Amino acid sequence: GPPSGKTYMGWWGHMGGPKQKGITSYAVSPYAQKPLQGIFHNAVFNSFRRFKSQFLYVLIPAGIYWYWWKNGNEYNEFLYSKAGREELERVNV
Amino acid sequence: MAFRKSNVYLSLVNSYIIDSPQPSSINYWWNMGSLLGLCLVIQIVTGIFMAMHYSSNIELAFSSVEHIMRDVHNGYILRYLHANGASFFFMVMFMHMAKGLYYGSYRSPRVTLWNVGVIIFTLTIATAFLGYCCVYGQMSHWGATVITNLFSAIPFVGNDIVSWLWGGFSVSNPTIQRFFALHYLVPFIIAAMVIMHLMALHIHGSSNPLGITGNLDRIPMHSYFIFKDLVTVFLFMLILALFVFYSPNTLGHPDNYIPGNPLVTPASIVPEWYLLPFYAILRSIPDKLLGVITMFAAILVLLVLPFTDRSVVRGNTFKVLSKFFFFIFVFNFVLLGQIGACHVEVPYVLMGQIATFIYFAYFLIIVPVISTIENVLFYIGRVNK
Amino acid sequence: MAFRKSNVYLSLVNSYIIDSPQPSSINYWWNMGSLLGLCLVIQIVTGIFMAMHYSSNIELAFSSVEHIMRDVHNGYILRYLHANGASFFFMVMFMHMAKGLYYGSYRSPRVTLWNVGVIIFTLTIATAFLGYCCVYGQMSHWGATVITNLFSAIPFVGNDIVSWLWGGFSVSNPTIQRFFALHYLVPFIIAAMVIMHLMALHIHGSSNPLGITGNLDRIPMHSYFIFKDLVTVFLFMLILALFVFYSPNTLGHPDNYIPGNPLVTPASIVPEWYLLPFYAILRSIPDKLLGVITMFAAILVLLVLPFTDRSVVRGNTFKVLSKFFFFIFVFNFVLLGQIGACHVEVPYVLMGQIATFIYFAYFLIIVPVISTIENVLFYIGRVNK
Amino acid sequence: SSLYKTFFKRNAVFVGTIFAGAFVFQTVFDTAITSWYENHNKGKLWKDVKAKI
Amino acid sequence: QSFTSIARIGDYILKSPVLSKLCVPVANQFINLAGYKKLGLKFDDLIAEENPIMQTALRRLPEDESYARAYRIIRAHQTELTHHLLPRNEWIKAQEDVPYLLPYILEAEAAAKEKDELDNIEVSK
Amino acid sequence: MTAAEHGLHAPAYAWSHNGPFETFDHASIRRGYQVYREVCAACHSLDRVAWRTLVGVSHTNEEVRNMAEEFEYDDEPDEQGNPKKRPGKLSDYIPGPYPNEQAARAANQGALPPDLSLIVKARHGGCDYIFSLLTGYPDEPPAGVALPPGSNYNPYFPGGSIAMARVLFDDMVEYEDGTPATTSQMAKDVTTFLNWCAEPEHDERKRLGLKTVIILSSLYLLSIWVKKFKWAGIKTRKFVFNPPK
Amino acid sequence: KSTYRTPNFDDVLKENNDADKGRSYAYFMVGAMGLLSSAGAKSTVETFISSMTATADVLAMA
Ligand code: HEC
Ligand code: HEC
Ligand code: HEC
Ligand code: HEC
Ligand code: HEC
Ligand SMILES: C/C=C(C)/C=C/C=C/C(OC)[C@@H](C)[C@H](OC)[C@@H](C)CCc1oc2c(O)c(OC)cc(OC)c2c(=O)c1C
Ligand SMILES: C/C=C(C)/C=C/C=C/C(OC)[C@@H](C)[C@H](OC)[C@@H](C)CCc1oc2c(O)c(OC)cc(OC)c2c(=O)c1C
Repeated sequence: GPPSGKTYMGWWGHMGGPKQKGITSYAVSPYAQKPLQGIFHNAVFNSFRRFKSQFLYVLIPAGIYWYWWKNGNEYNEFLYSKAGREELERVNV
Repeated sequence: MAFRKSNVYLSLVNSYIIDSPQPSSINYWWNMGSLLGLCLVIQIVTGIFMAMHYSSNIELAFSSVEHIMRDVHNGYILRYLHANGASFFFMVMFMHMAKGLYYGSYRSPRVTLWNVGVIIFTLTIATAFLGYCCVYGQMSHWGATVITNLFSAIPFVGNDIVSWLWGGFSVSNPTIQRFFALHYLVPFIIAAMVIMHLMALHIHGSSNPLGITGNLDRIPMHSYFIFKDLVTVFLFMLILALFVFYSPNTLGHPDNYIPGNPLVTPASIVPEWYLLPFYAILRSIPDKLLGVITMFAAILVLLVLPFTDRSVVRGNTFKVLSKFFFFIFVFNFVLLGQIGACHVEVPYVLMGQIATFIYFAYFLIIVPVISTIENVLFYIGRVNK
Repeated sequence: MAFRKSNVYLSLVNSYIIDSPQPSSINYWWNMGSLLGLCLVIQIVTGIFMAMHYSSNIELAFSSVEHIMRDVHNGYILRYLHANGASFFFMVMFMHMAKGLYYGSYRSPRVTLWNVGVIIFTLTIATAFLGYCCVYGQMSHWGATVITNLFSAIPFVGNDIVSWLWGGFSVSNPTIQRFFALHYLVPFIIAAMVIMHLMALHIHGSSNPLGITGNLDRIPMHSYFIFKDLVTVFLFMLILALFVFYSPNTLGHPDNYIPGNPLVTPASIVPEWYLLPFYAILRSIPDKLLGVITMFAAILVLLVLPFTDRSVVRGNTFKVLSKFFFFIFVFNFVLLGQIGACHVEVPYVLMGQIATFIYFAYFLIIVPVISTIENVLFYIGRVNK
Repeated sequence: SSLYKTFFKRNAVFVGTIFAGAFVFQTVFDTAITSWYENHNKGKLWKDVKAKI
Repeated sequence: QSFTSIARIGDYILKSPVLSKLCVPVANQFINLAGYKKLGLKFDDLIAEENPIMQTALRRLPEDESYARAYRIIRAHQTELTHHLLPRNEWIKAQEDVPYLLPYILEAEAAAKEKDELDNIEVSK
Repeated sequence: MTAAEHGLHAPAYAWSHNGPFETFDHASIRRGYQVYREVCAACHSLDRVAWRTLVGVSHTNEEVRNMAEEFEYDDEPDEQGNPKKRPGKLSDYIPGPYPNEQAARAANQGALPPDLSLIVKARHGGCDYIFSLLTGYPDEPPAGVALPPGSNYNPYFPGGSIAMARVLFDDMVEYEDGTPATTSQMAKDVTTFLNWCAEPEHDERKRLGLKTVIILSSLYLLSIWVKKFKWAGIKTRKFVFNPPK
Repeated sequence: KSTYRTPNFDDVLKENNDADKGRSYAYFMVGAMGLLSSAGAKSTVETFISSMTATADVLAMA
């Protein structure tokens, strides 16, 4: 097999990141850890903190559109009803 | 060196499913990919097994499917699974694509990955249409008619391309028998397109939610994502199980239970749900040619993103205006589909057109403008010269 | 670095068909490989095109094939190409297998290569028989019958496997419709199986007629073997055209132009020419079960070759006793196929049995016994210690 | 739990033990569901309408 | 988009007291709303690095700023994968949120601009 | 679109079978067959339902064999090739009332009565719509509604104008089990029958559904718990930095 | 901060009195997951296979 073009990712041992020095990591065995807790008591008030931050970028747009739909849908329901049949003839063709 | 590493075949696997360096921080949105892979399998398998009972013939078509529905043991499970799998395929695909837009997966060096992805999107929509035709119910025949007729818009040869596809004077036996063959073929082409998609993904690795380099902290795909992909796999199955067994026809259209009829287009004719936003766009332009050109454009404009995105950082995680407008885009897409579902009546027409505008405007105006503005906002917000 | 090299997709194309280092001395037997690739394409393309007109329904099956011959434009060219392309596939496959069997390509590090190739042989024969059934002519029906029954030989579950395959009391509609379904599917698997054959080829490269290393004198695949291959491609098409246009039915059986009938097996029943040697081996054993075990064994025995060839040098180019015994095997194989086309009558039965013995005895006795002798012969002929 | 240490003794469940158990389940589990289901729908089933005949 | 471009537009704003008094606040709020400081990251750590210019820059960066940046990035990934935010006191205080890589980027950019210009320089006799 | 064209929305009746755990009421299915055989069958086919499919669902092997044999079907011609008939058998499909379409429209003012094999699935509303359409025929069209000759008004059908008149009337059928054959009691029955005709897999399907949802649910929960365990090492992981001199 | 001064894991480190607790729970889960999956696999496989066996309409006893 011949050589291929250079990329932005190597593989274990030469991943191609910056020389790391000074960073030290500690970790523990999953076997030696509390039989899966964290849920409730410690990370229940922590949960849902996300989408309490984001929920506005989601809500405002949803609101703008759901409102626009509803509103526009009622005007439809009206035009084709007995009452609006006079206005319907105006804006139709 | 280990066998899985040295062997010709196993090594391909090892470097794609076992030792593949993943960014420690990729979230569940990155699980969409494996799900699409599963859909392809489900679709392909359920399909081959039904082919063993299906008849391409325009006369026997609808009935053979009903034969699969009644006489074939577990037949209904195969059909309800194929049918609902297609719809789930699209739900998951849209999500996979959405994850792409949001996290800026399309830019960086991953362009080719994106472009191949778009091709797949086009190929899938095609495949599904061909398959939908095989049932040959009212929605089938008319969808077959309307869609093949999209090509009559081509200037001169246009009508020839159409009667050529049909292989006759209208949608008939030749058209269904051929569409079955094509429906069988394309999926394999998709699989093929999927490997290329994976190959491009494999040179630069997957991206992460921060939008920065992952190279500093990776964890092998195995004994991590194999188990994490499994969580969403099981959920995916559970939710599909619910439809396949307790709500098998909710995602479908009733008219597709009445055999096709060339002399009658139901007043209730309506496209499959996942095609609506597109159907909506075409309907908004009151000209034949433009409607079809604008629609195809709605798909192709996806290719323009790695260029209009003027940002100097990747992804929406730290951009405010971006997130907001991104969400204006998503819902606008849903509203667009909602429109395709309604009739061509006074309050809805103008709405469809505005929504269409917004859609195209997001890619050609919003993204380039906002991305520029946010770039400066970032600079002047901490620079003191 | 050049583009053909740097691109993710072209580098593959490049290292396989352009820059690939080949041994300068490889002869024209090395051209059989690409020919098979071509064959796979001819079959696949022609098939899909014909499929647009085919009806697997047992009552419509035979006639849809005639509809292809009589009504489809160039339909006959499509059918005659597919049918003859099927026989050429085997004439070439046999040559490709022979070349390797001769030049000891199954040896050294190329075993996995050879083993993959053996799978492709078993699969191709299967695909071919599935397709032969689709015409549903007399030969079709009875071929369908006999072959599926080969499994009724399995001791306990036997009959169950058989009726499972048929999907009924006998070979009827269910059988022919699932058989088309599968005839469409396997080709794509063969294709996959081919890419593995190629990956296994690519790590060691091709061998050469001298049977020694080709590392000292290499020449790129492009502009040499690309053009050398062209010569055989054309030559191949020229002869296939002679059959397709001037003698379309010479390689077939007339009984297949008579619609299949479940109550009458024609006294003229004979397997396809490429299956004969194997048919013959089965007929030569008067026991039902042993008959099928021996036949399947005759195919599996090829896997034994890398262990029974005790020679210290590769290939037959310099072995007097091996070249001799090789041709004895080749002709024996032809005689075997000849006995197959014959009747079950006095001189032929015993002949068939003597040849079957030879066939197996070649891989198990002759080769190891002969090669050991040649090793010693090569030694004493020049050692004066 | 000490219930695991008696049965499997701090060793993961074996692949052979898994399959073996998998079979048992199939039948046991099924009958359970079938029963609960038939019972819940009593009076509607064919077995029930066949008796009133 | 180029930083030579970003820095052009930005400074002009930052200079004219009219645009300045009006934008800098929006910009400061936009940034605090962005939330990256809450992950212990400086904006320059966010700059997409998969291109010649950034690659050139990062290499030219003094050893210490590099090791530091390394840590910050890893820390960000660990925090994000745990779905929390760093303890408030570890957040990058706006005064630390310095454009440390920027000078290198601009240097590299203009250097490239020239090379580019000198490659196509026309001649006039 | 004017409500008259959309059609009056069918209400939600409480079907004995609406429910992830509910089976059809085979008792009602049986009565349904009768309402079909005596009233509907004179204009509507059931081409997709084979006799044998009733066996063990609504009737007995003997009862079906008997209902089948009352009709003649084409058999293989005799020695000299003369077409001859034969009494129906379990492997056959319920015969329609008309030999072809032209003949069906002749007997129906020009209209064509759809085959009712998949009617519940070929309409929005399903059981609720079929049932509502059957019962909701007002004795007189609303004021201003001019009706085409030979047509009938029914609010539930789209456009209000429907070619099928009203056919269900109190006590028109004599139920075998002694159930009051009121016009609505019948509608409830035929509809249920027509539902089974279109969805025979019904009961069997909801049962497998229950097995599937239970198993997959467990696999899902289990999988979450397993994922967390494997990921524990990485989740709790800690980093400390010391700027090198 | 010295590297020999190991951080605090007292929020996750289980107070042992039943050393093999994390293990007993994990292995049961894993094993239980495995049990149900073989069953589900056996079930899926049988469904497809059996969809080839004779259809209802062809079992016509003549
Ligand atoms: C012939 C006189 C009929 C009898 C007796 C019954 N039906 Fe009928 N039906 C008939 C016609 C003319 C039509 C055509 C309606 C049209 O204008 O399209 C129908 C239609 C139906 C439908 C379909 C309604 C729709 O949405 O199109 C249903 C569900 C239906 N018929 C049910 C039904 C039942 C259950 C009957 C027995 C009680 C019955 N029909 C009798 C003609 C006739
Ligand atoms: C033979 C192989 C085969 C493959 C591979 C296949 N299908 Fe199908 N498909 C069928 C058959 C047979 C039918 C007709 C019967 C039916 O409706 O299920 C069908 C029908 C469909 C329908 C109609 C849905 C319905 O049932 O109303 C859709 C949509 C569809 N296929 C989508 C897909 C998609 C998407 C894929 C994935 C690429 C795919 N199919 C792959 C065989 C296949
Ligand atoms: C659907 C695609 C398709 C593929 C892919 C395909 N075939 Fe066929 N094949 C058919 C059809 C349709 C027929 C029936 C018409 C005919 O006889 O040519 C057929 C018939 C045949 C026949 C019968 C010969 C005859 O009497 O015509 C043979 C043998 C055959 N195929 C071999 C092959 C082989 C070998 C391959 C692959 C290497 C293959 N086919 C791939 C569709 C296909
Ligand atoms: C146009 C959108 C698009 C389509 C359509 C698409 N992909 Fe992707 N895919 C991408 C991009 C871009 C990425 C890189 C995402 C990232 O990690 O930032 C990607 C990544 C992936 C990944 C890795 C997991 C992940 O979600 O990041 C897999 C696996 C994958 N896709 C499979 C598929 C399959 C299978 C299909 C279709 C059958 C498909 N993709 C369709 C754009 C697409
Ligand atoms: C029973 C064995 C066997 C079968 C069947 C077989 N191959 Fe091969 N193939 C070989 C071996 C061994 C080699 C290496 C021979 C050498 O180059 O010395 C080889 C080499 C090749 C080559 C290189 C050119 C040449 O002829 O040496 C190609 C390409 C190839 N095979 C294609 C195929 C394709 C395509 C098929 C069928 C669809 C096929 N093979 C089936 C054994 C087989
Ligand atoms: C052999 C292959 C051939 C000939 C061509 C296939 C390729 C075509 C496509 O692209 C893949 C196509 C699916 C298109 O994409 C532009 C989709 C967005 C479809 C949009 C679409 O659907 C409809 C539909 O489903 C219907 O059903 C009831 C009815 C319809 O009218 C009312 C439509 C319709 O008006 C449109 C625009
Ligand atoms: C879905 C796939 C299924 C169910 C099974 C397929 C696999 C089986 C094979 O191997 C791949 C099989 C082709 C076999 O291999 C041992 C070949 C050498 C064929 C040997 C073969 O052919 C015959 C044939 O063609 C005939 O024509 C009319 C007639 C025949 O006697 C009357 C025979 C025959 O007596 C034999 C032994």
